[PDB]
Amino acid sequence: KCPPGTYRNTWFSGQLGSPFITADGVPVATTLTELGSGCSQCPPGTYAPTFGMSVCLPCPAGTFASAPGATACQQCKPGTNSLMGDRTQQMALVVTNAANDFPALRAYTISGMVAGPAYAKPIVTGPDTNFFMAGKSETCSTNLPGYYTDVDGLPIQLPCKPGTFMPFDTATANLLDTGLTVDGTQCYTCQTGTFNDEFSQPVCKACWSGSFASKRGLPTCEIAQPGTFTNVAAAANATFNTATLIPTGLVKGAQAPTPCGMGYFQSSAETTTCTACAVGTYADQAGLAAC
Amino acid sequence: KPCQPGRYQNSIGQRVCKPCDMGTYSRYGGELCTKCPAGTVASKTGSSQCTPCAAGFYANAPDSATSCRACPRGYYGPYSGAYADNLGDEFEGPRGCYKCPYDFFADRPGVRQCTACPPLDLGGGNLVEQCTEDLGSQRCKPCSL
Amino acid sequence: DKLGPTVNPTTSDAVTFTATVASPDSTTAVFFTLDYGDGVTAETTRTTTGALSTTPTANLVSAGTYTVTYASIGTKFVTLRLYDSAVAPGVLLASKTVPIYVEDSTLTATLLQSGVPRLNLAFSGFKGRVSSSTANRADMWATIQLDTAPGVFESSRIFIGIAPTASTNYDFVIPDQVYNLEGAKTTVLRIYDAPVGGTLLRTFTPAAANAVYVVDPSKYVLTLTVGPTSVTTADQVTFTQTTTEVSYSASATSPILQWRFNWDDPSVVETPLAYPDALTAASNFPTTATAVSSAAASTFRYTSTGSKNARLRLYDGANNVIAEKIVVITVSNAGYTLA
Amino acid sequence: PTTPYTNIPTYFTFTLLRDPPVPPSASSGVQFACALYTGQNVNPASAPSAITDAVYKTFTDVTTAVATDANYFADQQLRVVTMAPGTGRVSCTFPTLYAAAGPFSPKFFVFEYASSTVGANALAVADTVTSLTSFTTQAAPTFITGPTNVPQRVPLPKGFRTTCFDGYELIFSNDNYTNGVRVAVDAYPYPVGQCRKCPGGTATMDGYRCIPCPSGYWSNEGARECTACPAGTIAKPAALTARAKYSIDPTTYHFVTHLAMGPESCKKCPKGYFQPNIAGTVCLPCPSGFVSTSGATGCTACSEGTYHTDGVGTTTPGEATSLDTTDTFGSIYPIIPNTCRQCPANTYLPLRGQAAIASMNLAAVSSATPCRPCEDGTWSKAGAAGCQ
Ligand SMILES: *[C@@H]1O[C@H](CO)[C@@H](O[C@@H]2O[C@H](CO)[C@@H](O[C@@H]3O[C@H](CO[C@@H]4O[C@H](CO[C@H]5O[C@H](CO)[C@@H](O)[C@H](O)[C@@H]5O)[C@@H](O)[C@H](O)[C@@H]4O)[C@@H](O)[C@H](O[C@@H]4O[C@H](CO)[C@@H](O)[C@H](O)[C@@H]4O)[C@@H]3O)[C@H](O)[C@H]2NC(C)=O)[C@H](O)[C@H]1NC(C)=O
Ligand SMILES: *[C@@H]1O[C@H](CO)[C@@H](O)[C@H](O)[C@H]1NC(C)=O
Repeated sequence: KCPPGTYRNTWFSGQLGSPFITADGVPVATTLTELGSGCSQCPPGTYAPTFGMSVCLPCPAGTFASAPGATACQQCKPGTNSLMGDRTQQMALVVTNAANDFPALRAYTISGMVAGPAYAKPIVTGPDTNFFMAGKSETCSTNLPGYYTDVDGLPIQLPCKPGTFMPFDTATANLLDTGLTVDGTQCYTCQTGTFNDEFSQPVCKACWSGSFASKRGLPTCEIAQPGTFTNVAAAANATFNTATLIPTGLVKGAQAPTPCGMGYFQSSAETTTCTACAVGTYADQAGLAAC
Repeated sequence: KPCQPGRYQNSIGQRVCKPCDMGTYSRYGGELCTKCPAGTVASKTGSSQCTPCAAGFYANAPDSATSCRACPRGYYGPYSGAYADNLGDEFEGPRGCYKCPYDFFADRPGVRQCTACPPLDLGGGNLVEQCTEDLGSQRCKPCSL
Repeated sequence: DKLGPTVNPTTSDAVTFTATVASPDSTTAVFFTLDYGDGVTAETTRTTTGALSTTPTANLVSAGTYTVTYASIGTKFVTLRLYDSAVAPGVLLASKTVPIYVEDSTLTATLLQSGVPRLNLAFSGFKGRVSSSTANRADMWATIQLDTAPGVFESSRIFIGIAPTASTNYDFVIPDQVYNLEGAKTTVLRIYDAPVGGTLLRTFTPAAANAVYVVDPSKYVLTLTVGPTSVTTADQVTFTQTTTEVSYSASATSPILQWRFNWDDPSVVETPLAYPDALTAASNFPTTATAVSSAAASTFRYTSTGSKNARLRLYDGANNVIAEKIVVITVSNAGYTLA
Repeated sequence: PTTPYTNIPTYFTFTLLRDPPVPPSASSGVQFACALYTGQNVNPASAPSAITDAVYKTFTDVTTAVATDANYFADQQLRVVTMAPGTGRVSCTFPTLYAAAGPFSPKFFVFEYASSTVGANALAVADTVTSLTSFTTQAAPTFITGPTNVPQRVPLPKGFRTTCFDGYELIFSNDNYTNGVRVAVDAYPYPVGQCRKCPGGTATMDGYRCIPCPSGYWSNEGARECTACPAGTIAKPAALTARAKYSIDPTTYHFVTHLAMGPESCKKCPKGYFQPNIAGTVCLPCPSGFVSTSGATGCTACSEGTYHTDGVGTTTPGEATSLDTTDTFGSIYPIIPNTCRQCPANTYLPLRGQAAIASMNLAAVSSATPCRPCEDGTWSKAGAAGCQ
């Protein structure tokens, strides 16, 4: 029998390397054999644990083997996963090998506001065609924005829960305090004045005028009550750079509602102003639902 | 929350639960993984319970079994949950595979009982009884010679 | 190899072959013999070839006497041998065997499709039809091959059943098929009489006019020009049919589709299925943008308030939705002052 | 092959070979003592004296040390090993632990071991050390070898999958994937985990990969385990063509180039070959003097008066055709002779299963048939088992 790192088959032999570590994205075929025998070593991305094997088993989702024939493949460390390709390639849209469309694996997409002040259901559309987690023939790729892996060898990236978010990295992160760093293992809460209600987001959303977010990591914005109002005119949502898929401009909303001043009152809930009430009525307290 | 079955956490203040190794299992939140009982097996690394080796098979350990192996050809295992303590033979335990009895035989590896040696037919109305030479054997010869 | 009939022959078809020889070291002429799997005819009388070069000789079997008609369906092994002398004990030098599949004539098989199959999305409009000219048939199995390009493989075998009641049409459904590339394809339907081996009873390929065309739904350009944006329920909204455009930006041979327009109001029905400006069921979808119709503009006044999705859709034969363009109109009677 | 890691218990195994092995009839094996100085200066706190036998014999005996006592990772160790009768290769293992990354020069010594006393240098020349290659310890990697971890319970969007069924695999996409077949594009705002059918030729039971079938097996698309080609036929996988561009749906991973599709991948062995096993991989040529049909789960022997050779000019040639060998398997299985031919006149053959013995260099030696001639006074007719 062949040793437990090699295989011998009648119909094929040799191995094909990973195309995601080359320039033109073409697997490079080599023929490495174990010295004491003739059996060929397993290709990168596969492994052979036992002795007599005709084919090399591909590694499962969450593991990787980046060298020729190996007895077993290791688990991807936290902060990295086993999606096919690299992160700068999973996110890219510009090809360099025209005959191959190589360095564009449109495997990352997201919905959001874009520069035609327009909402966009998935910014990267089309039929996904690079969706592979089993055969990982290189080092594990860093997580895409909005996803995290906290333990070794998770099969798939998990998405951040609605109240939290995960930026691209620390430098390009939106509202995120001084000491906090992002490495792909921790989803951070949304600051006060910001909310988030969707899964796997790279940025929080700004609370609109007439609403506030007093707590941290709110899945929904609180609505101002009669006798109060919030009017933050600089609050805005992040706009997604359609070329790099990274959102930039976020300004948080209000943390607490402003009570109506003396002589003014407000009766509707979601509003941005106070109305002075007419003749015959007065308001001698701040925050009156009806004078 | 407590660690789910198949996971454990021996430290305080952590945010993840580590997975149990082969031969061990764990129920809901537990500090450590408990070794499989004697005679039962667990091969994966997220096992929530240990399954017992079936009749005709034996566990390849006295405490933490990782694979149920078939009995050899000269042996038979009648009991479910048979294990192999390493003190005696390799394929022999208190409930593990036993040698076939002195005048019985078995040839298939995983068998739940040995079969008696058949008489040898030479012609009409004459049968030569057949015996076995050793204790654990897989073929019978005429008992006269 | 056979040239004969381009499609597989039947028991009522005569097969004509083509065979050439070439040697890279020798040049002396040899004598060739051709034998059919008929079982009744004998080996052809030994006849010489020309001088042998590296270039293969012309068709040695091109004469009119090298023909055969098979009386039974199945696989017939046609063999060709090379000797040196024309006498019986002459030494054999080479031999070549080729299979010829003769199909049944009493069984007619057709493959009918409902709508246009899009790209990688699944397609479930295919179904097959079998009609036997004779009485009860035994069990049958059918396979479908999506294209003849290399790397495209014949599917598994689907149990049809039996066809007992003479020349009645028996229909069977074909599992969902996925096409990897857009453009024209040559899908073939084959029918055998065994689950694993057996005889090739029939093959069917749609004619050049009915060939399958896989369409790419992201290449459909739709230009919808509904009238004014956010309005009131008293404001008339217009849909100009001479400015709205539909086109296919990949090729000029795509199948035609119908269009429909929805006002997103329950008071009015959506328009019936209609063709583009002047095309009919025998035309193709135009690559250059064309007006949807030459009629006058259509006006409508909404009966409620809110946000409405006035939409234009492209349907196919099976009433699938291939492409769709939505223009949003916000109706609201907000600012109205009465003194 | 030469350098260890840092702050990781590293085990040095030394293998000793003795030219005349200890006789199996020896009353006892031959004992040796291996002394190692790791080159570090942690535990003994001082490098030893000059490199001689007189100082290396002093190293403490740590043969039966455990991991608990302080001398387990001691830097100057002596371990006693024994060569059992019949053997002649032995090995001694030293545990070490290198706390820094500086260069190190370990030294090794072998001595003959008398009754609890270290003898002379085992290389029989004067004080010879075995200087290992100097090295610099690197940093220990922290990767874990094992299978995938099924994630614990987390909030997920409706449709996100973390486990697939049998015959399916987990993929990362934002399209719609029902029953393993894509039915719509962009059904989710963000990519989620979907279950996609395994391709024909592969099978799975965990749902995290599509494992191609081993040789001798085949399967259809959604199979959860491969099936074996029956006896007499071998499974030839069909050749795949890799996708032209990276904007095209792939079939499997980039390293998979042949797949064994449905039952059409079982091809019969040719004439003259046979294959008895129920999951067969190669066609075995018939044994010398035996013949077989196309199916050929077994062979039959040429009868008396007949010898096994090629029947090119006979009435019923039994050799395989070009279609059965070259158009089906390629150049792997060529055409071989499997006919039984009659003995000539005045020659007899009394045994079954005999073959014309071949000659590959036809100029010097010619091929010979094993047809015995009849003795004087006996004639025999043709293809006979005995003379008259
Ligand atoms: C960044 O991007 C964010 C993307 O989500 C975006 O969040 C969205 O913001 C919009 C507002 O711009 C949220 O709209 C929702 O509209 C509902 C109705 O709004 C008004 O309703 C009135 C109904 O009439 C009643 O009330 C009026 C007085 O208010 C009274 O006069 C009548 O008599 C009636 O009694 C109507 O007249 C007005 O015309 C408006 O249409 C609100 O009720 C919503 O409140 C929400 O309720 C949701 C229930 O699930 C809850 O999920 C929300 O958290 C919230 O409590 C809300 O105002 C939209 O919901 C929101 N998206 C989500 C999913 O939260 C941000 O606005 C954007 N940020 C910035 C700064 O641009
Ligand atoms: C996916 O497709 C099925 C059937 O076409 C449909 O019922 C289901 O709602 C779709 N899922 C999503 C997320 O749109």
